[PDB]
This record gives sequence, structure tokens and C-alpha cells, in this order.
Amino acid sequence: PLKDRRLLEVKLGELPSWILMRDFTPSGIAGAFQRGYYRYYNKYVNVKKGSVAGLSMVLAAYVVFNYCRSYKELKHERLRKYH
Amino acid sequence: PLKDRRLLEVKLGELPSWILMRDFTPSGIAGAFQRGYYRYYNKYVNVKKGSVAGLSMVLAAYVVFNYCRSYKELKHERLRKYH
Amino acid sequence: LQSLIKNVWIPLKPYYTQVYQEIWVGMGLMGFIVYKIRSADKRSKALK
Amino acid sequence: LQSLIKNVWIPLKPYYTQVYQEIWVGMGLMGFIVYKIRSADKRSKALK
Amino acid sequence: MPQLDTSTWFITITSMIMTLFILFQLKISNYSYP
Amino acid sequence: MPQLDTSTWFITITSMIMTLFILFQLKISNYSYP
Amino acid sequence: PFDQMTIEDLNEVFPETKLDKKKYPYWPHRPIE
Amino acid sequence: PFDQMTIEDLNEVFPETKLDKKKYPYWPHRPIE
Amino acid sequence: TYSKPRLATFWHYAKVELVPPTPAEIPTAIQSLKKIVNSAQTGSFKQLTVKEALLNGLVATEVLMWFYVGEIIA
Amino acid sequence: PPVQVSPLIKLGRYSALFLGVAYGAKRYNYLKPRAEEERRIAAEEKKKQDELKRIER
Amino acid sequence: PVPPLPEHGGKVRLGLIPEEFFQFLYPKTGVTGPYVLGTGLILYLLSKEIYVITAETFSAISTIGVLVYIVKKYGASIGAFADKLNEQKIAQLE
Amino acid sequence: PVPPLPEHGGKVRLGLIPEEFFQFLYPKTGVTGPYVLGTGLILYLLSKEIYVITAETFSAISTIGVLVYIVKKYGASIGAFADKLNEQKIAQLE
Amino acid sequence: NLFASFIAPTMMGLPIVTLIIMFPSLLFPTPKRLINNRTISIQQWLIQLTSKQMMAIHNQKGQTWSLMLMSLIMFIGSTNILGLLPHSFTPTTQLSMNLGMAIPLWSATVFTGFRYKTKTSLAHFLPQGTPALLIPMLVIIETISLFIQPVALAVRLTANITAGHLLIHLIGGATLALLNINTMTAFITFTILILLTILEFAVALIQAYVFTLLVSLYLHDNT
Amino acid sequence: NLFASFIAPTMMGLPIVTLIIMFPSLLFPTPKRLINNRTISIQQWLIQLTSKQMMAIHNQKGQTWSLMLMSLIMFIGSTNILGLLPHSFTPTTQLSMNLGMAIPLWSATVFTGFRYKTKTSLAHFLPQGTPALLIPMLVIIETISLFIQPVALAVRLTANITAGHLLIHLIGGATLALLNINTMTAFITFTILILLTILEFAVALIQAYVFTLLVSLYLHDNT
Repeated sequence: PLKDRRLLEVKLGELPSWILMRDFTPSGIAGAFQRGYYRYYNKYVNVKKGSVAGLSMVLAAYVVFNYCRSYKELKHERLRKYH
Repeated sequence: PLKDRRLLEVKLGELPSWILMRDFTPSGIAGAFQRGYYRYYNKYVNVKKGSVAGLSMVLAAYVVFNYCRSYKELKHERLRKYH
Repeated sequence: LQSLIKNVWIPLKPYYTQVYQEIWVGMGLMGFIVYKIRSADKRSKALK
Repeated sequence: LQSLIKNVWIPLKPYYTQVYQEIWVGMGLMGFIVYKIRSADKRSKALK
Repeated sequence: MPQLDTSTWFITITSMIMTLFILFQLKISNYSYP
Repeated sequence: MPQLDTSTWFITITSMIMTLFILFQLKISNYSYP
Repeated sequence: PFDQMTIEDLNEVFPETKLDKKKYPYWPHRPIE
Repeated sequence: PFDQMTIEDLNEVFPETKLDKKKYPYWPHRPIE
Repeated sequence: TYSKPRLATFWHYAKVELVPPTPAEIPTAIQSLKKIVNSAQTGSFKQLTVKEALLNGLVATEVLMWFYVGEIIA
Repeated sequence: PPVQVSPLIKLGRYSALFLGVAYGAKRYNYLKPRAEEERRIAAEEKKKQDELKRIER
Repeated sequence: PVPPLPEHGGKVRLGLIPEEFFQFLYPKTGVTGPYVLGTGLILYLLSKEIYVITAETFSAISTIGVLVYIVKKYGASIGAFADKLNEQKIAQLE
Repeated sequence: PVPPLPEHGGKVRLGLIPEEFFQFLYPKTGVTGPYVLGTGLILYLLSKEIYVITAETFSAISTIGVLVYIVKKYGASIGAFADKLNEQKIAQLE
Repeated sequence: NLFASFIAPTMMGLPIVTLIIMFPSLLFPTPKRLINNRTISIQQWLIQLTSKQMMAIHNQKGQTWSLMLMSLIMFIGSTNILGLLPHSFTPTTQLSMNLGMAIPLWSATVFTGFRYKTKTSLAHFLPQGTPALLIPMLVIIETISLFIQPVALAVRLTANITAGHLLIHLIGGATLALLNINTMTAFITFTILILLTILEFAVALIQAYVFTLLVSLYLHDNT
Repeated sequence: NLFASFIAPTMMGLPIVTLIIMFPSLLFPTPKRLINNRTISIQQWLIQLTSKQMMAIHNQKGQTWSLMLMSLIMFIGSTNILGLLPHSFTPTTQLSMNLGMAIPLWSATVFTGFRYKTKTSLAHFLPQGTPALLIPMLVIIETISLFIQPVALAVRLTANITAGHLLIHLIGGATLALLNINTMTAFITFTILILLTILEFAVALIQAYVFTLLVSLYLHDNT
């Protein structure tokens, strides 16, 4: 009953239908990053008894980010050659 | 009598007025490159007795482009040091 | 992308389907080979 | 840019004009010095 | 031989493809007959 | 000393500026009093 | 006239100059006799 | 209530909690007594 | 060769445009300069159109190149 | 149809000309000795390198 | 004219990963699918050396030990601290 | 339903640069401003070595000499050639 | 010192070289009116001509590749000319481009030849009624000198092009260096350079014809 | 081998490092309701506190810089903590950032001191009623140890930070290497590492206070 649905709702056959019904302009990129931040915020943070997990996630995410950034310079000391 | 005018028409005081009345989205970038190409085309090419100058310009332009691209690797052999 | 598809899929359809079936295979082979060679040189320089 | 200016020029105006007149000068000096030093090292390595 | 610093092969190839099998097949596909 | 490969100084400085004199002066400018 | 016209205008004036798309779907939409 | 309100809502209910912008244009819009 | 015709065609404009300035119009020039300073100080020249300022700056750079020309002589 | 010069520019030109002539002569004089000496001392250096590879071939 | 909040949002396992994952996975393996899933993900990363081990490893271990110590010892103290500040503003105004 | 064309578009000087430049510059210096302008631009580029000279210079010189030879010797021949093809299609249809 | 001109360029850390390749695309505009200006009428005639000439032999099925062949030859004839300029880049001398342009075509031809005409394509490995003394010593040679097709089909073009650029660079350098000494030698080498320049203007198209002709008849065989 | 972590990163040929710097900006969100959650109430209290404490001495004119000082200290206290993590980057140890953060402030203070209070600012070069035997040997020292302000004001912080990262890297490396030999030494060095880690958690804020306090009283003098 709807053209645009949550990408999980849509099927594989109409997969490209979803890919083409949606927009791509940078404004529609900010209007996505914002939605992500605000889902996280209003679901795990903006609550009267926020906990560690309300924060630890972004930290342990930034961690993996800056680990991926560094993969190149770390292929030079693998303790074993044939992995 | 008009808000938007040819950037030559507009004055220096209202300079920012022109800078802010105009758009900047990539669609409005293609819709500029196209206007440039088509001015050149319909003014120097699409005429019944097109000449060399109808073409030589883009060639001698590409030349300077690929010269600027290369400036770095050419500061190493200047025949005279103190210029 | 609608302008894009309506500029490069109306005319160029009968070619990619009927004729060029046999060149895409070749391009896959090309990808195979380039992968192999880049991997080989990456290996040999990872050594040094 | 209208949202940008209406987010970062309504509040932050009385600061850049009345107070911070004296730090921008310092930042210009900072630019002076960084220019000088980058030029010096560029010169010395252009030598070698 | 800088044709052997393989780093760039991917892009060169892909762009060659994009050109040889898109643009000209558009332009030349429009030329006409006497 | 990689703090002396001066190539990058411009961007580091400009970004420091952008941050120290824009964002925080927005956030903290909104904190409230008892 | 001529110069003010296009290929489709020739489709309009001369249907016998038509490069039919059935017997010759490809380019140049006809053989090389 | 309280939790459903904002600083402007306090401007609304209590004008004496107002951090006036004339005698103290800057932040924190008042001295540190 | 055709050096003579066009060289004379150029002398035609040269003896009237490559001419040094006279000690008589110096007043006119200094006064025009002061009028420029007037238009500048108050911020009234800021009502100009672009093309005019473009022209002015291009001829300014024209005058400028002669400085490097003198260096060439040096 | 020639267009008479606006005198402003006729003034601005030849002044700058002779300014640049002076600048050039000054640069020539001020610069000659430093380069002469740097090159001659580099010649000392290259003779030293020559004798080096002579004894350290 | 503003909305209120919950009492506590999405509950979480290990303090790091949400549970909704687990439930979404209940139908097929129920309970002991996610745990072995992660164990395998990690033994894989380690085996093929997508993650080589060095000093920074132990630095991370130490920082994390410190942090968990701190929280598991001071958490609710800080929570009541903050709720106290809130109720205190409420009162001092009220 | 299409528009026609001119007989020949913007005239040009040296075959490379347009004249509109010259006229735009007429008011102030009239005639002998642009030429010395360019001469100075170029003597400047050369003097400060914004353009160092090498083999590629002479390669460019040779290619350009060839090209101008070709055009100055075959231009109108090709022009009438093409107009002939046009009139010939016109007739062969007409 | 001079392989520089073959180094892949990026004015900064971004993917530019994919613009050195599509630039030619617009020195060959497309018409919409019936009649048009010169620069289009000329190329139009040129193409009618060259097609009517080369695609004569092929059978009717094989006459579906006109687009591909003439586009191939047009693209390459552009690139290899443009590359002549003072400071321009030849995206062909990047051997990878040549391999990626050669292989698929050759392979797809062979595949049309072995999908249809199986027994006969297999048969082309044994010339008709040769002495029955040497069969293996012949069906080894034909089958090794088959796979040798694309390799040469590319490398020839690649190195052919490269050599000209290198030779002109070097001759011009020695020109300046002799100018240091004397005058007349410089003019000698400059005339030499003019000759070389023309010869390159020539090979740069000779090779296009070679390429898309080799391919044309490789399709003639295995169609 | 290990100055690596100070090398400026760009995952590819693009300007990334300007994102390592604005990330903290959102570990300190801004409130819009009157009451809010915990993470905001806490920092709010913290800031009220620290201001009421440090901006006591300053006069009324000098009380216009509260924003700048507390933002400075907040930004730095964030950066220098975050940098602790396993594989994180400290955008301060890029000495250039420290110079660009130090100089303008010091210079603008001096300029407020010499635009107003000219005679008196000049006077601060001569302590009150010193022996008239040595005046020059004192108004040389004061005026040389003035210009020395920003240099140290930055370098102190810079190198202070750097040393901790370097020391932890090295201790952990020797930890692994001794683990090759034996077990107990590793635990020894691990506990050592815990201590060092805490001490760094500490200095990383001590230095912020130092910095924005030095500056505060430099404004106290030349206001």
C-alpha cells in the first residue's frame, strides 16, 4: 500500500524500486546522518537513567574506525608469515 | 528593475546580493557548464563557415591545463637559480 | 538517474543483450588476470 | 548558507566585533610566521 | 617502467571501458546515411 | 620528528580555529544558570 | 526548406527515405550496397 | 509541570528569573556573586 | 618582406601613443589622482559596475609590467 | 582613429620604467658577489670530493 | 510544550551490545547462537591475523579494566548524584 | 521546425584571440594597448621562469608550424569541399 | 628522468586521469538538424567512406559489429593524435589499457567460434589435407600461435606509440644542448624533428587501422 | 618505528584529519528543555562550578572572556583524554596546533595592555622602586622573559603529552618481549602500565587548567 518503506520491509525483487524511489542529493545525506544520530540519541541517551551503554558504543566505534585507518602500517609485523 | 543580472551588470556594493541570489547545487553546476559549452558552440562553431579559431581555442586551452598540471616537476631544472 | 537511464539504456539495450554477451565474459577474465598480477606484485613487495 | 549564517552569526556577532578585535591580529601574525617557516624549509629542501 | 607500478590499473581500465562502450556508442550511433 | 614535516600545518591550524572559535562557542553558549 | 528541417522532417516528407528498424535493427540500419 | 517546560517557559512563568541581555550582554549574562 | 608597411603603420600610432608625458598636463593627472583618492576615502566608488573596475585593473597591470621590463634592462 | 591618452597613465608609466631600471642595476650589483663566492667555495668542495675519490676510490 | 522521557531506554547485554539482536535470532537458534557466532567471528579475526597483537593491545586492556572498575564501583552513586541535582533544582525553584 | 545559422560567427585576430577584447579596450588606449599588454605578460612569464624552456618547447613549435602551414595552404579548399558536400546532398535529394 | 610523461597524473590526491580519456568524446559532436556545419559533415562523410570500405568482406551476421569497430578506431585515432601536443598524456601507453581493450574482443570472437561451428573451428587447427607425416608438429604450432594473438595485438600498439614520444623528447633535448655549442646543428635536428612529427601523425592512425582490421578478419574467420 | 602515531593520517589522498578534531564537539551536547538527562546536568554543574572558581579574581572588564577560557579548557581536556585510547590520534602533539592556539591569545592580551594603560604597561617592565644601581640589567630580563611566554606556554603542553604516549608504547612492547621469556615480569610491567595510564588521565587535565590559568592571569595583569 506504499511506495517507500523501510529498506527491511521492501523485497529483493522490488529492491531496485526502493533504490530508485529514494533520493541521493547531499541534502538527503545530511537528512540521513541526522536521522541516525537522533535515533541513537532519543533511544539510548535522552532517557532519565541513561547508562554506560548509552555512550560506550560510540567510543568502541571510533576505536574500530581508527583501527581500520591503520591497517596498512600493520601488515609489516605479523608474527607468522603464512596465515 | 531585476534581482538577478549578468555578474558584469551587478555592482560591487550589491556584489554579495548577486552572490546570494544565485544557487550552488551541483545541478546548478551542470546547468552552468552546459551554458558555457553552448555559448562557445553556438557562437564560434555552429556557423556555416566555421574556421580554425572555432576549434583552436579548446586545443590551446587543454595545452595550458596540462601545463599547469605539470608545474611541480619543472621547478627542478630552471636554468638560473635567482629569478 | 532517470535522465541517465533514458539516455543510455533506450538505444544501447539491443547491443548488451543480443550481441555483447560474449565480451562481458572476456572482461571478467580480464578482471581475473589483473587481480592475479596485482596480488603477485603486492606479495613480492610486501616481502622487501 | 542562510541556515549557516542564522546559526553562527546571530549569537556570535558581539564577540568577533567588540571583544575579539585583538585576536585576529594575532592570527595574522601566526599566518606570517607559518608562511616564513614553510618557505624556509621549502627552500632548504629544494637545495638538496 | 612506470607502466608496471600496477597501483593505477583499475581506474585506467574502468574509464577506458566507460568511454569505449558508452559515449561513442552514443555519438556515432546518431550519424546518418546519404 | 614528524611534527616538523611542515606540509600539513595549514589544515591542522585552520581546523583547530574552526573548532575552538565556532562549535564550542555555540554549545557552551547555551548552558544555563542555577 | 531543407536547412530548416531534420531527419524526422524527412520521415515526414519522404517515408521512402525511412531507415526501417525491423529488417535492420542495428547500425547503420541497412546494408552496405 | 517542570519537566515538560523549557527556559522560555520560565521566562513565561517567572520574569524575575530572566537573564536580561542589556546589563550583561555576554555569557553567563550575569556576574559571579 | 612586409616589415616596412606595418612598421610604418605602427609608427603612426607610436609617435602619438608611445609619447612621454608633458610637464603641462601633470596638473590634470595629479588632480585626477586626488579625485580618485576622494572617491576612495568616503567609500563612494563602491557603487561602480564590474566591467569598469576590471578594465581599470587590467590597465593597472599593464602599467605594472613595465617594472619587470626595466628589470629586463637590468 | 587613435584615442588620446588619459594623462594619468602617461604619468604612471615611465616613472615605473625608470624605477625598474634602477631596481635592476641595484639587484645586479648587490647579487654578483654572493653568488661568485658561493660558487667558488663549492669549487673548493668539488676539488675536495675529487681528491676524496682519488684516495677513496 | 515539550514531551517527557522513558525511565530507561533499550536494555543492553554486556553493557555494549543490544539484546534486540538476540531476540531477532531467537527463532532459528534461540539462545546459544549469538554467543558462538561472536566467538567464531573473533577466533577468525585472530587466526588469519586481521588483528595482529602488539603493545597497544595491552594498553587497551588496561584502560578498559580501569574503566569497568570505575563504573562498577561508582555508577549508581553518580546516578543518584545526578537525580539529586535534578530534584534539587526542582525544589530550590519549587 | 529548426532555426538557421549565421554566415560566420565572431571574427577573430591571429586566428586565436577574439577582437571584442580589443574594442572593449578601445576607450582607454584604443589600439596599441592589448598588443603591448600581451608582450609584457609574456616577457614576464619568461623572465621569472614561470615557463622554463626545454625540448617540448621546440616540439610544440614544430607541431604548430606544421599546422599553420597546412591550414594556410588547404583551408578554403576544404571549406568549398564541405559546402560542396552540402549542396550535393541538397541536389541529390532535390 | 624522462619516463615522467608516462607517470599517471593527479594534480592532487584525487582520481583525475579519467578525464584525459573522455575529452576526445566532444571533438566529435552529434548532429540533430538534417544539414549541419562543416566539422560534422566532414566526419560524417569520412565514416560513411571508411565503413563502406572495410566492412565489405564480412558476411551478414558479422556485419553487426560496425559500431564497435569504427568507435574503437575513432577513439584510438583521437587519443594517439592528441597525445602529440607539447605536454599531453597518452592514455594508451598505459599498457593496462591496451590489454583491457584487446583481450575481451579476441576472447569473445573465439567464443562465437566455439559456440557455433564447433567442429569447424576445431578444424581450423589443421590446414586442409596437409601431409599426414607431421600433424602434431602443426597442430601444436597453430594452437600456440593462436593464444599469441591478443598479446601482440596490444603490445605492438603500446610500444610503437611510446617510442615516438621518447625519441622526440630526446632529439629536442640534444637540440638545446647543441644550441649551447653552435647554430646549424640545431636547425638540422629541428628539421629532423619535423619529419619525425609527421611520421608520428601517420603511425598514430596506421595502428588504428591495423588494430580494428586484425579484429575484423578475426571475426571473419570465427563468425 | 614508533613516531608513526604522530604522523598525520589520511586514509587516502583526502583531507581527513579535520574530523579527528571536531569529533569531541558532540560528546558535549546542548540542552533545549529546562531539565534534561544526566550527561548534560553533570557537565552543566561542572561548568558552573569551575567558572565560579577561576573567574573570581578578574575585574569586571576582564570577565568577558569566560566563554573563550572555558571552551579552550573543555576542548583540550577532551582531546587529551580521547587520545589515550588504543589507536587514537592526539591533534595537540602536532606542535603547529599548539602554536596557533597560544600566540593569538598572548598577543591580543599584550595589545589590550598597550592600547590602554600604556604608561602603566610600560611600567610593569620596572618593578617598583628597585635599586637604581641595576635598572638596565632588570629591564632587559623582564623584557626577554616576556616574549618567552607563548613559546613555553605551548611547548610545555606539547611535549608533556607526547612523552606519555611514547612511554606507554615502549613499556607495552617490552612487556610482550619479556612475555617471550617469562610470566611474572609481564604482570609487573602491566601494573606499571596501569599506574602510568592513571597518571596520564591526570596530566591531561592538569595541563588544561595550567594553560587557561596562565592565560587568565596574563589577562589579569594587562587588562
